[PDB]
Amino acid sequence: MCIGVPGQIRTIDGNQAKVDVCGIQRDVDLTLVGSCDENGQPRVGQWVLVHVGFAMSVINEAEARDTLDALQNMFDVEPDVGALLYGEEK
Repeated sequence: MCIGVPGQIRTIDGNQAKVDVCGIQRDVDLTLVGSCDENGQPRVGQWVLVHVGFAMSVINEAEARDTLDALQNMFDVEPDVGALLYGEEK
């Protein structure tokens, strides 16, 4: 149900987008950031903090990567990371 993880805006459909949360795409509402950049460029390839099904903040690749490295640290230390990643518990 809940979510609070970085991902890449890997595809866009309208106000909704299909953010790859580093393993599978989730439908995410972009109202808080807009589906396009200020210059009208579609946000495809940009990164975003997904929280409760909304774009909490749009972020750069480096910010997402740093956040993911911190976030995974609690469980990447064990093979449980693989059981999660290749499982259906998410």
